[PDB]
Amino acid sequence: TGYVGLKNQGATCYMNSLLQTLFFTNQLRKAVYMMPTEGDDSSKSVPLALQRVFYELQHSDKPVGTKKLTKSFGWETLDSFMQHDVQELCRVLLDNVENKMKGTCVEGTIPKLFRGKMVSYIQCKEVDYRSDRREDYYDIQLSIKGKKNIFESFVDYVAVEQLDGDNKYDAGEHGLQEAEKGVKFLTLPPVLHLQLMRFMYDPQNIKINDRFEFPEQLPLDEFLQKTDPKDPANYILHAVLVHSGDNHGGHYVVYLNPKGDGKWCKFDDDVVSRCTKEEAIEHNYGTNAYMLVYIRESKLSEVLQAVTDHDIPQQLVERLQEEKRIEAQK
Ligand SMILES: O=C([C@@H]1CCCC[C@H]1c1ccccc1)N1CCC(O)(Cn2cnc3ccccc3c2=O)CC1
Repeated sequence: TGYVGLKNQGATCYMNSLLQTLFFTNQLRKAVYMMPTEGDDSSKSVPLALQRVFYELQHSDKPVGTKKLTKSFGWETLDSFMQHDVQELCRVLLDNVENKMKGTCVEGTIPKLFRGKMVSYIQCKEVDYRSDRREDYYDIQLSIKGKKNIFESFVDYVAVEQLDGDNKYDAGEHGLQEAEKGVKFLTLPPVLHLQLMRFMYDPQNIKINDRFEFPEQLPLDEFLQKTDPKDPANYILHAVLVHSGDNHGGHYVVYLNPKGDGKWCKFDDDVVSRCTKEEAIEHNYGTNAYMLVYIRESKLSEVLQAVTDHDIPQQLVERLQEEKRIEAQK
């Protein structure tokens, strides 16, 4: 494959999986390399740690470690990974980066890549009164219980909810009305991070293992309030984050097609291997997926830009090799 894996150094669960995904987000990798981090602390800085891991993954011929990372962002209790979830670990990661790339030539790259626009609204039935509001999203959680494929989920996500009596809406000025409450998409970011909800709550959490399908190609113009010609919302599956187990244990993996070309690889901790399209997609409908990444067709070449070794500044490169030199002593 040419690509190197991450070391299994404890119960990082999904962290490794996620990291590989961010690594193969090339415009994110480049931008991360451009962060001003010569003044930062070797073990306490998050942004420096993510540089180290990315550099290491690009150059090392030996599985890469991640202890300085987990130390940087301070998840170190016996279950701080078991009890958090991926959107969380992501946010911790991308907000430290968002904010470091600020008054920099690469400022705004995170929003550029991940931010989308929602409009959420309530609307009174009998009496006339409307409440519309814009929200920014960096990821989307989709339900699965009673859903066969992603299309159903999207149709369910934008579905209107009813606010019938006993649960009517406080129009305040206009009293208690029955109301239709819904959400609509204005825009979808270059990179779609969709999470599946396979962990529920307290009927009596439980990992749902119910069959749930998803395509290599995902068309989303129906869900946009306004399509445009000349940039449709057509999306190319890039990565499939997988887990096999229950609410007590399991094993986490990610299937990736890094160059978006449809040549897939499985990343099992320290063991990358080629694999079929079938093993990455269809074989994880339910050993099932819990998060998917899509990139917009029109954006692929700009998101998966080639990354030379010259793209790392030398001040960085010097620094890291130094840290390797010291940390080579018995
Ligand atoms: O590793 C685990 C847990 C760790 C403890 C044991 C179960 C394990 C798990 C859970 C669901 C699927 C696969 C593995 N993960 C990673 C993936 C996810 O984070 C996906 N997600 C993400 N967001 C949600 C938001 C609302 C409702 C449900 C979910 C949900 O299931 C859940 C937790």
